[PDB]
Amino acid sequence: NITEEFYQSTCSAVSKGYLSALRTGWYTSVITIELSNIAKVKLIKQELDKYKNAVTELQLLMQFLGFLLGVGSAIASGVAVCKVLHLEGEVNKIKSALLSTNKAVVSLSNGVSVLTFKVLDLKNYIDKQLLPIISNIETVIEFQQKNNRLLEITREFSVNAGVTTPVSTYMLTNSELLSLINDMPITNDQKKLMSNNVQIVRQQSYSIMCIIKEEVLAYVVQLPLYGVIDTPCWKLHTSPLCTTNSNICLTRTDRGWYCDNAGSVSFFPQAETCKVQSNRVFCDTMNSLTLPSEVNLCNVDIFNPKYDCKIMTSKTDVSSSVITSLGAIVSCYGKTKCTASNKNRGIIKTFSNGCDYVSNKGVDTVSVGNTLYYVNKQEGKSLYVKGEPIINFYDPLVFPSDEFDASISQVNEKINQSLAFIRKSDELLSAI
Amino acid sequence: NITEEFYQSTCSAVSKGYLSALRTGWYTSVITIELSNIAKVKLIKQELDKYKNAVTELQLLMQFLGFLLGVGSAIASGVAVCKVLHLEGEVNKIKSALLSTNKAVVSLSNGVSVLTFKVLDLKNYIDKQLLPIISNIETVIEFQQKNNRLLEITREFSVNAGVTTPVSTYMLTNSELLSLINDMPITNDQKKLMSNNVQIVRQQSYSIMCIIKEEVLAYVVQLPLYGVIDTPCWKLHTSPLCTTNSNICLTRTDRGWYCDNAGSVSFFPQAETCKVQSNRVFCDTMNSLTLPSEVNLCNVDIFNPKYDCKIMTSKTDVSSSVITSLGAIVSCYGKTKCTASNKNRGIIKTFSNGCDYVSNKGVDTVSVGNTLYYVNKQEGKSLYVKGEPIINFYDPLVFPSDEFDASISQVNEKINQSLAFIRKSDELLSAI
Amino acid sequence: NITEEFYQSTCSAVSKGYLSALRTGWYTSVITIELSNIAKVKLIKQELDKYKNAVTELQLLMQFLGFLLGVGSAIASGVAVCKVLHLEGEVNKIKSALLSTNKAVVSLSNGVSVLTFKVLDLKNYIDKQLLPIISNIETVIEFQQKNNRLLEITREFSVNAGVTTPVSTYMLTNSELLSLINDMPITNDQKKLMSNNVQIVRQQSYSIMCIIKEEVLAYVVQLPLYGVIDTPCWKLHTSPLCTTNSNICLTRTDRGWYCDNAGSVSFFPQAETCKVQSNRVFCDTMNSLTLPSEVNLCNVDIFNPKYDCKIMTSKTDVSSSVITSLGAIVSCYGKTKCTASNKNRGIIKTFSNGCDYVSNKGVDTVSVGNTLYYVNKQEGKSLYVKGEPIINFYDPLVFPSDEFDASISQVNEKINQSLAFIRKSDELLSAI
Ligand SMILES: CS(=O)(=O)N1CC2(C1)C(=O)N(Cc1nc3cc(Cl)ccc3n1CCCC(F)(F)F)c1ccccc12
Repeated sequence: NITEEFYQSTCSAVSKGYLSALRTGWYTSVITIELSNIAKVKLIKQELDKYKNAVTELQLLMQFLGFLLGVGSAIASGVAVCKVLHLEGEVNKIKSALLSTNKAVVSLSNGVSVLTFKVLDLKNYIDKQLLPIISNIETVIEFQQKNNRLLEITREFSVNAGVTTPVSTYMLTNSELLSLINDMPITNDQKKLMSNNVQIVRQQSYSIMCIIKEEVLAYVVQLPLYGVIDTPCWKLHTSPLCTTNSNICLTRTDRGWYCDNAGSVSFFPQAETCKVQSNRVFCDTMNSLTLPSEVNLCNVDIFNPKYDCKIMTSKTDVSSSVITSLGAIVSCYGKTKCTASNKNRGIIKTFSNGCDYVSNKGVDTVSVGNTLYYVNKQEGKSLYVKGEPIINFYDPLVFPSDEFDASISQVNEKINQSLAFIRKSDELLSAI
Repeated sequence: NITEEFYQSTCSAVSKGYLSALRTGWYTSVITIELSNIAKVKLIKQELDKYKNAVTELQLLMQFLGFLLGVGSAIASGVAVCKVLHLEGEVNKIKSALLSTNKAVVSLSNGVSVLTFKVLDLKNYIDKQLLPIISNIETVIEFQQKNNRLLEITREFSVNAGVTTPVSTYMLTNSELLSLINDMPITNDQKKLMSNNVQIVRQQSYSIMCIIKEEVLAYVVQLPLYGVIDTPCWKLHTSPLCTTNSNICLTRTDRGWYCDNAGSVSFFPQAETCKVQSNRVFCDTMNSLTLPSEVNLCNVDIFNPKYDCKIMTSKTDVSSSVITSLGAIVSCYGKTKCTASNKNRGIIKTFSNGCDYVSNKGVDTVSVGNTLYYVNKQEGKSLYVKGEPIINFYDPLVFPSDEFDASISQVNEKINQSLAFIRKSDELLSAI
Repeated sequence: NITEEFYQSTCSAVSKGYLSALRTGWYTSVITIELSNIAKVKLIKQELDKYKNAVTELQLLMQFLGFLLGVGSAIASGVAVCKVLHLEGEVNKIKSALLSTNKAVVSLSNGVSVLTFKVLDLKNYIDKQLLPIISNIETVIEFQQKNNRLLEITREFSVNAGVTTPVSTYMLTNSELLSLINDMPITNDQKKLMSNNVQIVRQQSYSIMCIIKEEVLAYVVQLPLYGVIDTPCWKLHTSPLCTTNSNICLTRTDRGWYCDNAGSVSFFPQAETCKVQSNRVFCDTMNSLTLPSEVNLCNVDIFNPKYDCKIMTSKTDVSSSVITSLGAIVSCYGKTKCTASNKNRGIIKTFSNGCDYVSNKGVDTVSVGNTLYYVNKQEGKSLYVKGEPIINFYDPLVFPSDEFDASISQVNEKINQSLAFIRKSDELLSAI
């Protein structure tokens, strides 16, 4: 059940009812391809040239508040595992564990247990079916089918400098991926979540070309660990709130995704980086701040004493809309034409200057100036929370503008400083 | 005829002579693939496994001033149509309309008329040519050709979580796209514009994986509607204007594309998002503000009383160049070596400190510091508009710096406030 | 030998020991494909339809401190060469030079010498092997192999509007690319660098669809020229430094890559755009400022008199980490849990409020709040440079905040201005 509340007082809206699936860690697996080290004859010859060129190719290869975020190194974990694979005997240990089976767990020298997977055995095909020789066109066609995956994996690594994301189905098919997922050291809830959202897993994964040695091509596939699942998440949408006379504006800068997480709240300022499937919200904690849960008080009382709500101030009263989960915030200023239109695309509401809102219940589109917006048609209940625009409480003569990284308290203190000087001068001039 | 004017007074240039093609709306079409629900034998078997895996795969899938812009939901319209397709009988209505023909218009339950297109009939091939059985290698090769498009469409949807852009030729071939365009509910000028710029259409379109049901795979292709065409557009290029003594700077922040539109001007602050083909400018109104046409006065008189021109101020006098449509603005400060070189790449001009400009008439490259820039070699006429740099009119002792979201009037008022305090203190101290 | 120093006084770290490979220019080559202008029969027929559709398809196609950077036109050089190819006889001059050989140097009319390369001769295959006619399935399979490259090149150009980057192996194979590199007008050190980093070359190159005329399809491949190689580079990492009481913060804004270059320093503020292979740093001077070499003094003495070090100020004391080349800077404020954990992922250090640092020697991960970071496991020597946090030297009562584009001197002058007013008022009030 998605619900939404629009706060007329602060030109913002919160969409609730979502459930988290946060990427909190990384699981590293090792994917191997076993290789053979070596008219119809002419066709099979150039197909073998493609095989040989691909192998040497990989060998040559082997040789508003976003600014507050930290800086990670997203493939540090997989690169660390890849460095381990270059150590003496480490590849032979994997090649021995996969002689009899195609999937096995190996303990690496650095104290990390990895799943290994042999997804293609070109050694078996070339040595036992091709090295004897053609007579049959079926054999050249068959070789083209077995070789094609290696050729495409090589093409992908070649234009991506050895590191791909999302992980393609050439890197890992869906059968292989679902198989990997079922044996990961993770909870049953995690396996079910990953299996039902395999395309999101692919988008959050990396494939890291690693080593080609002892007739084994190995790459690391770095898959997300979802260590936070099924906690409540909510999306905060914000738009500029201006006077409508010489006008002053403020905007809540804390727009983004929020998810309850381990007694705090994970805040993702770039909402567009999260992926939303139905009511499940996939975000990456690398893109988050960890905030006190009192940050949510900014939605019910922006002047609350427990948390200093973030805002920016300006005098740039331009018109726009923010399309929410269940409706549309409209910031309409100056001479702009701002309307909402219904299922027959007849205008049913004309917005006055100010910040206002409509739900997707009877509205299909909103137009602000020359920009038409389609609203999301997701089912849910929207509530309009009436309130006097807080911009009305500010004296424009002492209003601090061009504040980007500001807050309620910061702005109040500047106002207090400005008023103190005026009161001091009026009394110092009257005494003189 | 492209022309350009450089304004020495404000370190900016306007390139004119372009014609608009603005994406203002969305047209939703439904693309269907009819499916069969079920040595040479071994080759045909695994090709059928690919077909079957692809089908279940899709079923698993089905289960400076940019900060002033609003926030849209770009696939709201297509997703809305896709939700309609999941309603009872809605797929059977499309499957019946396409039994006899491959393209037909269907009226959807939500009151929207859509073009539907059957681009591949795998049902017909598998049921009537493959289900009887091999003898012929031509039949296994033929099946590989018919199956390949489904396999590639599936691969594309798999790494893009069911939503692709640009729309590939696997999603829609050029014949199919040109066919679709010719029957859209659009003017003949729109059809001609789309047909002659099919690669831009592809880049502005979305493919949305929708439903697989009743032996029909359906995706929505969301194509741009160009509701503004052939109006004048112009590109504004801006660069920092600093004193050249302790130095102060300002930069016009309103750089971007401007197009006349419906009595106002659509302003696109991120010029790099628009696509330019010859003199035709493809921008998306989702990425625009709607401004009074008096915004253009900032190019002829930045102090004009009708529109408050936007600027940022600073003390960071670093050197750079802005390559324009027909030349190069050069902001050369401090000790930087700044030059322009001719067709033989001999230096023909050395820039002095300040903001200056050369046209592409005799210049192939400009170098600022260690950065070499190639200038665009588009034919056109450039005009150098002489004028005293406006930064010379500001007293640095009362110049407000670190103003990002500022304007001519805002800066003037801060200057006035600063001067008022100085005049008051000088008179209050003299009386004491 | 990579080394790193952490400056406790300024919450920053410098990673040293890297060597430059800067893209400073562009080399333009012309790549041509010679074309034929014209059950097994049914298979060969539709393969010829693909060939014909691809040809007409291309003919239709032919018809913190980043804000301080300038604006280039990255394909101006290649587009300039392409315009030359449309001039009368210019294509015939290339077609004659490639009749006997597949690679030749041609002097263009604009005074530029280009390497030309015939990578595929479909004219020879269609006219001499296909036009006589099928009997043999080998001939239809052979045609599918020769045609496939043209079909894929066309697909790539179609979804990229005629301009691709990185340059794929369909555009230029690795043999072709390595061949091109060996004959470029460049030093032997450049050839070796390009040949050993072909995947980086591909990522910095453009393919520009140019002309299809006189049975010749031609595209320009624009390859990087690395005119600065083997000079020292260093990476500056910075994180917010706040008091830990009402708190004030500053952050060094000059984070990014720095490379010695021609007596100055090339500064790349968006470090993520550079590519790092082992200790070689590939950056693009289009993404750089050219700075005095005294900018490096900010790392040893941020108050130095020779260069005015850049900082931003604020009151937003939120916690985060910056993962460096050899360790991790941790900015831990408020109630945040901040820890570092060892090879067995046991916590071995808990950070106090403030800015601190660990090396990758005994640490595998750092956690700040709900965000776990893996550190890079690159071998190297880290040095912790102790020093009193410079934020401790500022009186918070006169500290200017919300300064984004600021510097040490700018902040000092604002402080001086604020203190002057307070001292003047205290003396003017005491006299009254
Ligand atoms: C052209 S741009 O798109 O490159 N852009 C960078 C740009 C313009 C911007 O937005 N500001 C507004 C701003 N003032 C700030 C004050 C603090 Cl204390 C903190 C953050 C702040 N910001 C947001 C910047 C954050 C980042 F750029 F990193 F995203 C800003 C101010 C002065 C100079 C240039 C700019």
